[PDB]
Amino acid sequence: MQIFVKTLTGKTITLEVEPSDTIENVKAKIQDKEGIPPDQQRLIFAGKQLEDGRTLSDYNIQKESTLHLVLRLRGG
Amino acid sequence: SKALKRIHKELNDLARDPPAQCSAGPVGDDMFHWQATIMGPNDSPYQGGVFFLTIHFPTDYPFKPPKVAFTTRIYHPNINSNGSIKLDILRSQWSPALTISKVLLSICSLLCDPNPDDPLVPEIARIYKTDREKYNRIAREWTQKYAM
Repeated sequence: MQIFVKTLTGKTITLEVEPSDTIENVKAKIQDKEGIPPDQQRLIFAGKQLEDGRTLSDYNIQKESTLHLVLRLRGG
Repeated sequence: SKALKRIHKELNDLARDPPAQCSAGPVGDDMFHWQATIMGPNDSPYQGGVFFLTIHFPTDYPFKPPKVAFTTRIYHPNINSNGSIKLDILRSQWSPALTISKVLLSICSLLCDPNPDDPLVPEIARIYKTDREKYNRIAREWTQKYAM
C-alpha cells in the first residue's frame, strides 16, 4: 500500500509499505528514496511521534495516510 | 558589566587585525547588538554575495555564547531558511576563550566546508553530499537572488 511522507521543504515522498512494516523499516525506505539517514528522521502522524519498534498498524496508518518528516536534531 | 568590557576588547581586536572578507560591529547605540557581513568566499557557490548576520551578546557573555543568525537567505546544509545556524561553537562547544572573530571565521569555514553529516536541513545535506553540482547551482542561484 502507499503512504505519503510530507517534508518540511515541501516534498511529498510516496512509499510502498505494508501494515506490518515497522517505523524503522519506513525510515529505511525513506533513506532509500531520499538519502536521509534514519537517525536524522523524526516521523509524525495523528499527533504522535512515531517510535522505532512499532509498526504502521500500531499507529493505524492506513492506505494513503500522510506522515510528516521533520529533523531529529540528535542526528543532526 | 563584565560583558560590556569584554565586547569592547573584542571589537578593538577586530579593529587591530580585521579578518579578510568579514566585518562586524554594533548596529547603533546598543553595544550588545552587532551586525556582521560575510562576503561569499570566492571558489564557493556564494561568491559575489554579501551575507548579513545579526549578533547578540547575552547579558551573561562570555559564559553563554553570542546568538548569531543569518538575515540574508542562504542555501546551506547547516543554515535553515530562517538563518538559524547549526554550528558547535554557538552551542555545546562554546568557550569563554572564543572570540567573535573566531565565531565569524568558523561561519566562513562552514560556508566553504559544510557539515552535511550533522545537518540542520537534511534535504540540502543530501544534495550537497550526493550531487555537489546541483548543490552549487542552487546555492549560486540563491546567492544571486538574495545576497546580491
